[PDB]
Amino acid sequence: TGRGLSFLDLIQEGNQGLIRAVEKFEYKRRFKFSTYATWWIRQAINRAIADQARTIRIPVHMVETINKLSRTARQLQQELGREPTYEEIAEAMGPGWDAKRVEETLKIAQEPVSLETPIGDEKDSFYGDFIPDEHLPSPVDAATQSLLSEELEKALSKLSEREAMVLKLRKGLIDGREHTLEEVGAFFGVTRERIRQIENKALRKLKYHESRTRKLRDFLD
Amino acid sequence: MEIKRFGRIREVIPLPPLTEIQVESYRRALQADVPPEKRENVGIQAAFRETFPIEEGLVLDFLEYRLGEPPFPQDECREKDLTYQAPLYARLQLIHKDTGLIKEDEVFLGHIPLMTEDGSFIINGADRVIVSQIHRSPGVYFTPDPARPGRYIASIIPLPKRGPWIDLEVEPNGVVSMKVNKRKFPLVLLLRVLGYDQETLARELGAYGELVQGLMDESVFAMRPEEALIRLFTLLRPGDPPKRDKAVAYVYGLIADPRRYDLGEAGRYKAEEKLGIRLSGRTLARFEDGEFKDEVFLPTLRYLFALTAGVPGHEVDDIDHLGNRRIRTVGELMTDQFRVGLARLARGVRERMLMGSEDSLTPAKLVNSRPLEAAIREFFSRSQLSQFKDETNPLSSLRHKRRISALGPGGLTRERAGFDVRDVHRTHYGRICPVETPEGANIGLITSLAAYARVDELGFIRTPYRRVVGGVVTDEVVYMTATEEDRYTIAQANTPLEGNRIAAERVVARRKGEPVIVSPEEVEFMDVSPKQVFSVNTNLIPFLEHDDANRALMGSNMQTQAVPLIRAQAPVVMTGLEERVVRDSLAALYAEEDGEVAKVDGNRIVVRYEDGRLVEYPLRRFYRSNQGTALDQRPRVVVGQRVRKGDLLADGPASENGFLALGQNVLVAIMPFDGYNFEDAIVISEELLKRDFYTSIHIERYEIEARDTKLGPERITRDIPHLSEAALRDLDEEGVVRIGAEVKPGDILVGRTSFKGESEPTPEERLLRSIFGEKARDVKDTSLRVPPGEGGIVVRTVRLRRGDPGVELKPGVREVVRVYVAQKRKLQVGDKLANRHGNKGVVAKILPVEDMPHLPDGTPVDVILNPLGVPSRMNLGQILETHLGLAGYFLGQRYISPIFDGAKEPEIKELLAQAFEVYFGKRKGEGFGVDKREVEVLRRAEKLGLVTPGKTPEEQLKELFLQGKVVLYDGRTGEPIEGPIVVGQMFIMKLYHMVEDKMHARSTGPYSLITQQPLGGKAQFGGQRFGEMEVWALEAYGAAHTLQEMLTLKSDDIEGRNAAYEAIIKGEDVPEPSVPESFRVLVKELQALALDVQTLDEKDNPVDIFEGLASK
Amino acid sequence: AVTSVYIEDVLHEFSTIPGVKEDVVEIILNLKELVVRFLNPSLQTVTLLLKAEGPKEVKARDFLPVADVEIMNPDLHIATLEEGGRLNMEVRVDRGVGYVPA
Amino acid sequence: MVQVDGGRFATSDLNDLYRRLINRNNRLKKLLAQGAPEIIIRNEKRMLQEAVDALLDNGRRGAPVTNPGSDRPLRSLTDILSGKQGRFRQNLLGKRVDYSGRSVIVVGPQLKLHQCGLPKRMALELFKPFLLKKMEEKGIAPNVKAARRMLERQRDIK
Amino acid sequence: KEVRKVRIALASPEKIRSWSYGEVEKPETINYRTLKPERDGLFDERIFGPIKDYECACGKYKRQRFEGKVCERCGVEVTKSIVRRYRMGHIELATPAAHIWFVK
Amino acid sequence: AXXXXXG
Amino acid sequence: SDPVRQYLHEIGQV
DNA sequence: GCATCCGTGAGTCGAG
DNA sequence: TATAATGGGAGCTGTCACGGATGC
Ligand SMILES: CO[C@H]1/C=C/O[C@@]2(C)Oc3c(C)c(O)c4c(O)c(cc(O)c4c3[C@H]2O)NC(=O)/C(C)=C\C=C\[C@H](C)[C@H](O)[C@@H](C)[C@@H](O)[C@@H](C)[C@H](OC(C)=O)[C@@H]1C
Ligand SMILES: [Mg+2]
Ligand SMILES: [Zn+2]
Repeated sequence: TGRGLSFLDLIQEGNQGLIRAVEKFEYKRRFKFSTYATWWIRQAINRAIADQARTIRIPVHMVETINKLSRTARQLQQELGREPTYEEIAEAMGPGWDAKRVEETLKIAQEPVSLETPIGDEKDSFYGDFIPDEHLPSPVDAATQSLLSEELEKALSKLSEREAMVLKLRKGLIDGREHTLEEVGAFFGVTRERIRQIENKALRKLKYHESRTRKLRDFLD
Repeated sequence: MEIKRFGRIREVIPLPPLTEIQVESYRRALQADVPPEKRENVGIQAAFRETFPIEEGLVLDFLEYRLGEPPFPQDECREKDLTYQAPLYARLQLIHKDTGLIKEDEVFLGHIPLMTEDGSFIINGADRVIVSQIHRSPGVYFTPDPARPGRYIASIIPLPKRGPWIDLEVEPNGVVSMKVNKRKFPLVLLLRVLGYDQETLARELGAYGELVQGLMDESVFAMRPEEALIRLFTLLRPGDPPKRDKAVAYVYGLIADPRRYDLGEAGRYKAEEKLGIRLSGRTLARFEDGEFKDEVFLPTLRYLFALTAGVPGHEVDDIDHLGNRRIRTVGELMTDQFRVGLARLARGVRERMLMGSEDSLTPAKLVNSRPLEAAIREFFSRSQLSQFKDETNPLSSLRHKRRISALGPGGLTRERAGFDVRDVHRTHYGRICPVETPEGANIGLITSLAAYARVDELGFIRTPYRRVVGGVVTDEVVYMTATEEDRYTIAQANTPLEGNRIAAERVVARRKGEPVIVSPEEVEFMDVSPKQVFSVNTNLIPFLEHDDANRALMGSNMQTQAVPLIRAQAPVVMTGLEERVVRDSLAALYAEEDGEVAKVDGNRIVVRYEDGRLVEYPLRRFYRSNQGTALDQRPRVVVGQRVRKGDLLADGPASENGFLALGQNVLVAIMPFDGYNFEDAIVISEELLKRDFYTSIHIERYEIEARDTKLGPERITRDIPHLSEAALRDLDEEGVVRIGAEVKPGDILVGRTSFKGESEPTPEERLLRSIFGEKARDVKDTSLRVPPGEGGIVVRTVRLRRGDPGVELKPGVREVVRVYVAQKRKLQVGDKLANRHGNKGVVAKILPVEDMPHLPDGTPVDVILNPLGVPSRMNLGQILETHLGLAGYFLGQRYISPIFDGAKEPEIKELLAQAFEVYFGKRKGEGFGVDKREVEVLRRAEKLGLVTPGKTPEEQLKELFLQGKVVLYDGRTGEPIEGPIVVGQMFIMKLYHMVEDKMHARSTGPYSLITQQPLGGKAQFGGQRFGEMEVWALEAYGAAHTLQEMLTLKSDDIEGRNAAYEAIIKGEDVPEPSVPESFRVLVKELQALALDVQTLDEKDNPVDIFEGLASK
Repeated sequence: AVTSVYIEDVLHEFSTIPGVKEDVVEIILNLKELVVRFLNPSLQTVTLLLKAEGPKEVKARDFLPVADVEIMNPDLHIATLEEGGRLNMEVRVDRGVGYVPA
Repeated sequence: MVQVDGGRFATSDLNDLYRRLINRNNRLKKLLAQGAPEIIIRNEKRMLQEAVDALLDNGRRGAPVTNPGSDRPLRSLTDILSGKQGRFRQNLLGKRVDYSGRSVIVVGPQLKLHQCGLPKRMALELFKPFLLKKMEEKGIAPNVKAARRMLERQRDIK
Repeated sequence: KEVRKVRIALASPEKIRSWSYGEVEKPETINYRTLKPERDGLFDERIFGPIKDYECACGKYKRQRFEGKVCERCGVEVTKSIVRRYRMGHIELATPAAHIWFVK
Repeated sequence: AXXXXXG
Repeated sequence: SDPVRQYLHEIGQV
């Protein structure tokens, strides 16, 4: 009990172990059933505890390493009368273990925390209430992206429709993806050198217009 | 200046050390200075004694323990965010019964936090105070049955979580029932289990009204103790097989087990005194010679039937009586958790004894310290009784340590709390303050220890009383419990005395709290002082007798909220308690012995004593308190100065020359002013900001971590993408802002760059990138910046780094940088001021000096209070304080007027007369007669019946000045205020509610994860909450579109809010809002509940609000 | 009135100088009350220099004299300096009207 | 399941409840596949029902399911909907809203009945989009973004 | 259309299976190393949706030009990641279980 | 702590 | 009521 | 018909 | 994979104010 699994869960996993024991048992050895059963029961329970109790699942060997690290650290703290540093644990774990390895192991062993954990005396505060959502774009960012699209359409209309469309196909404003010189050249019916040339002059005219009005400078962050 | 004291009351004994509750409790618990063999059985010693020995066969036994020395000093602990604590070592011996093998070893049990000198703790770097808890004392009580008037309920209560309550009741059917774990069963059965036979109960209980026949059952005595025991076990444990030894074990665990069921020593004594018996152990029964023996139940049943019969000398109990309510102090709570942890340790020890190598085992291999450590740590970090220290001023801490809470573990829950619990009991007298408590939900649940009150070893609050023998009042003092107080006749402290003899024929006294007028022959005891009736905060209110109890409460509470000012002064009218409060809070620095002062520095004071030794005292300077107020000490002495024992050396925070300074003494005029003081608002003079009255330093801490990521490391650097030299101006080489630079909102305190999340550039970004021909950098600017509304000067920077000596952080963290910013806050409109009498208000106007109402000699007033605040509130203390303050203004002297013994009217009038001489006679000598305006005002006052007609102008001006009123000229006009106005010095404090902290506004900002709604709080730059009631408001106004905006456009309608913002910045009206995201979340949650939520049209044909994204 | 203060080895107002009893907050508080008379009508600003050390009580007199500038209150206390206590100041006094906060 | 500022993960209790459910279920499927006795399958089924119960309404029947090393009940769907902190009362009939603020009140005597004193900074932040727009309407800024970046710092205010 | 009504009723197991974009066969949440959803787990992108807008799990199709296209290799549709708010999963019980609400 | 704001 | 007690009873049968 | 048991309610913003 | 080992622990206590369901 207390190792991260419910009493009944432990019981059921131990039952699975018992079943394994029954199917693998040989009475010819003149051993009582308890002796051979206990091994498989303990094995199944331990496997369950290792494969379950973590919200983010960790491989069983890794869990073994982590628990070994914990026993080591606890021994060291019992001998030293203080919490061991990373270096002391590293030295105590033998060769292959430096401070960085101990730290990375501990870090990788960090369990998640509940979003419903209260921050206060009353029922009012939840931890998750303080967590900003970074995913959905802010109204400001959205409006700035919109004004960007509009200003780019402003500067692309100052070109001829051909060069504007070549630039638009090359940077992928149309379908969202960038075509090569061969594809825009095959679509416009010219050579790749020619399509790259009109892309060059389009971009250059854009550079001139930008050096002139300076509308697109503020969007560069 | 001369401090003149009033009052005829002579205090026999001074106030006890105020923190003694905390310090003595904890000291008593630890016994760290007591050698192991000399330790009494108490506290952690008692915990060890309870837990050990452990059996099952191996045996692990306890010898002694020891507490070592702290690995780090207090200050260092505060800085490194550690816990101030001492190692706990325990000497144990493992013993094999058969083998006889004995192995002795000292095992390390982890750490126990140490209490600092001032009676606080340091937990994880933060100062925390453990608040003592009030509860129902263990024992035996008898209380009237609510249903059946003629009957009663007997209750047997042990210590909290020390085992179950037991209810003995006489049932309607006549049988006496016992309730345990919510199970009613006939008490007769248990009596048989104890070994009682019908004869014994017949002779013991026979004398009564034949209630005993209800205890008489033939089927019960027809079975021996074993059979009765198994019967009871079958009754209390359905489904559990009734094995003999299991039944004995369970019933023993419920009744006779000291390790499980424990009355307090208080419960022991109280049960003894109540039932008139003597207890051997602290349990209700025993297991002796294989059977069970009864200590308690029979005396209890006896007393019960004796109460039912009406037998004289038997009475019910008041559970609100302070003889029946006790206090669990720091030591008891900590010891309780220690005992729990130790129990867990024993469970683990046995579990480890069963398996494992049976030959080689040591106390080290058996014992795991983890449960004990986790227990103690749980107590200090997460317990509701472990509280973040109140550091606002020293009085805050001192009061915090003296707090008595009915809440917490085993304590009451509010919303469950009735009126009877919150009431002031008659026995509160001298013990718990009748005044100081909260106004809100916690009222009466949280209280304060009285000034002279003490807590005994049993945990009961005691108050001192002087012995009176034959009308002679001795100097012998006796501290009494409420139960002992009830036994005497106690005279009041203000009753007249000539020498040691009572000088009155009729003296006022108390009998069981009831007021009675008796003769001096009848007086057994007499009150030590009026001071003992109240708390420390309440005792700081002068002229308290003139204040209604409620406003007294308000002022009392409000003093705790006083902010330390750079110029802070002691009150002109004190209670005489102003010095002790500073001395006990350990704010001020004092002199240990007589001697000469060698050195005086701003950072230090070096002192040579008579011992010839040089003792150096360092000064705490501009440290940040828990509440952000600046706590700093300043030296009050000079080089070479001779100082006796106890002389002042350094002046603590909120302290002036050893006296408690919570604010300024300002010259106030009480008159309405142009509606600016309307409804408790206050008007102040700009001359207060000019001379820096009410100016306070505040320090705020900013913290940033650079860690290791799977996308690459974060780093503190001065190199920040897309930023100018203008923005990096105040940043040093490492990227940390320099000391002394002024920082404003938007500035960079600490530069930081984080590797960008994997980013697919949007086509517009790619095209723009091609246009300007600039590489998109791999890192982005995460730098810690000054929050909105914040800012000040940078007074400190702390940098910790992994790979640096003595430095190890939490896993994954490379480095931690802290920046301390101090700001000097003047007074400003919106700040809160208050006096000690419960008058509180916000400064609504700061007038230029020329607008301010002034005296004839050209002296303007600092503060204009509104008179309308006085009458409804009924606090007259401020008036008297003001009058005596005026006197003290012109005589250049302060006063001490103790509560209930103090300056009365006539003496104040004399002082005001002298003051008038100084204020006027000078003027006459200066060659200036009475002003025309003063004539007009004198005509007015003459009509008001204020002055006697016919007198000379000087005489009438003196008559007014004596009533505490003067002639006042309006600064805008020059014309006099038609009436005379009350003007005088008043002591006013600046409370910690400051507009600079509270003001916040937002257009758009962060949104929550699931709800997609604006975050709460100013710190999060979130929005205000528009709640059900605000919605009701808008509905009643019938503003539909406003409400719809609140519900949709302003919050949680994504497309709607984005569109709205874009529209507004474009200059377009806001679009029609759409479905709020939280309703979509509702729908999906309901689907997760296996309920189908369909939004239809009028055609009952489904409408899809998810726009197809949720449908295959 | 005095509009500015610089002390050597002092970064900000909140700091304490070794050998000096008064904290910088208090020193500036004392400097506020300094009365500086200008004899010249055309002189808009003056920087007073103070250099002091050793055991002594530094008063207003200790300011290095400037032409057409007179201190009207020479007895005004500034600091209390201990043995080895060293104070070096440059204060800026200006002509102005009314009350202008820092 | 979200990574907070410190690089640590924070998650909802519904994940633990769902995990309980899934684990007990799968174990039941394997116990059935292997033909375990009754008194085993029975126990498993019972625990499955109690798992589903804990998920939908927790602490409704019997003891509430708690996380390891805590006395705190886990938050189930029923808890998410109902209650003062519930979805309806907290997030539906009421909300935290934008373009809002708060501060201390002080009496203006001078105000006409229809007026209120509003602090400058408060108003600036409250009305901010409008201010950007009117800043682009005049020559104070070339465009919106410029105006916003201009208002961001306090020493850039004019 | 305009929404004039809101209906609530007991969902059939078939309807529940109709909502679901897949079954969660594993208790797993995310991987202890890659910090990405597991297969057939509570957070799996196969079922509930893509984490990045218009980008599949493996990263084979990164653009809006593919819309509704389910990657063959990673089995993840490319659409607006917002769908992760809208898409129900399901768990298929071995034994029927009584809805607590209707029982208690 | 509540009422009209003692604490 | 208590699932553990119930299972221990059922186990206590065989 | 009348005692008794089990579940569900018990103020608002603010900071935390 | 084999000495034999065969039924668990912690409860947790000063609210009413009840509503409708259930019980001699
Ligand atoms: C850890 O306890 C927390 C709640 C536990 O839950 C509860 C259920 O149990 C208690 C206990 C056992 C108490 O005695 C409380 C108490 O006396 C309060 C207010 C509470 O609500 C109390 C609470 C609970 O709400 N009134 C006061 O103290 C007043 C008369 C003076 C002091 C005021 C200052 C401002 C505080 O002292 C402050 C510096 C800080 O210490 C507390 C706010 C602390 O917050 C933290 C961070 O420590 C609270 C108490
Ligand atoms: Mg190594
Ligand atoms: Zn793919």
